[PDB]
Amino acid sequence: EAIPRSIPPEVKFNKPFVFLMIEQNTKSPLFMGKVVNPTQK
Amino acid sequence: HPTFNKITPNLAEFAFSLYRQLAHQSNSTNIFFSPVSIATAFAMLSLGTKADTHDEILEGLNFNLTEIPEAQIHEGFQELLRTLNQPDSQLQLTTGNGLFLSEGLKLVDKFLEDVKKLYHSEAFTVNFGDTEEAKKQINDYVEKGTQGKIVDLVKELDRDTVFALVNYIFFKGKWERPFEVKDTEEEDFHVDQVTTVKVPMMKRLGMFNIQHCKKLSSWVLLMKYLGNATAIFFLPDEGKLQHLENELTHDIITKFLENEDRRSASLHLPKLSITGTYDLKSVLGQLGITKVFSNGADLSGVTEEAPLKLSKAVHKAVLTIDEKGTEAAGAMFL
Repeated sequence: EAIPRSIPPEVKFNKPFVFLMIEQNTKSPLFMGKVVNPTQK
Repeated sequence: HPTFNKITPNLAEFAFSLYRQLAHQSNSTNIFFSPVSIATAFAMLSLGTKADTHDEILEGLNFNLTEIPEAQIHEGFQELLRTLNQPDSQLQLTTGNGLFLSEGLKLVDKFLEDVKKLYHSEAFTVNFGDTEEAKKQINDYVEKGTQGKIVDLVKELDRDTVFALVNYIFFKGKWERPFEVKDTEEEDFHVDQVTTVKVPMMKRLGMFNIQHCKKLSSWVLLMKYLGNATAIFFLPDEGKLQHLENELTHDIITKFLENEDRRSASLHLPKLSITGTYDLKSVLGQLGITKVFSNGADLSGVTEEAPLKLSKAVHKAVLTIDEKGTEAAGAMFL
């Protein structure tokens, strides 16, 4: 049945961002980083 | 019951502490390191140290020595390594500790069994006299350890090396919710206020454990890999990066990992391939680890043959994020 649906918010990671990998069991930080320029490598 | 959750908040606060320092050096350079790698390495080094050189190390990794008896520390570390090495079935995760001693070298017996037991370290003998040879031997360990991701760890290698402690960690996972290659499309990335780079931008509309945390003034997205690994991305609000970096805490991370509420959003996450080469000697000093890279350093717990010290603290980490998962690798060289 066709019912009204919401307009999903758009999230673009097109600016400096930080992140980290975590291991669920221990909840210990495996790796961490900050991407400022993805073309620098 | 488990021991590691007794040190995890320490590693996590150590991770942010070290992060901040690295961010203060340059503000226009990509950062990427492995908290765990850098920590387990100095953890197993303190075993062979004494006095103020020993205490600085342990206290530098964020351990209030009075509240937690060194014995538990190494013990929780021995456990933490255990668990990390027994990964789920859909997710591979390896780490390894290696010892490179010179041939003549007589070690303090204890030291050896302690690391060989508490840090499941490997033990090797090299002729550092033959630099090139000994150098090449050590790089194959990290090369095989990280499955070819990190290959030129050590470049130069002092003719007089008494011993070398090496560590590595390899990670490869797959997203529960993959990305469709067809969608990956080139989009703009606003590096600077005046700099714009075109980056292949991955896309996918759907349910995401996303959410705007007003405390942080960031968009917090968590992504699960098939297995025991989640990836937390922080998209700071316009002009609040610095505010995000200063407000991170070990317990703020736990919150996000507990919550799971999904929500629909049209996400665009770029696919990257970045790396990090560092000489942590200076940054460690900012955190109180100095006596070791000094002439007062006490590495007596390692050998009585001569007074030692550390000349470097080289770390290298590589990260790959594409439409199917993430494979990062790190290596610590002491």
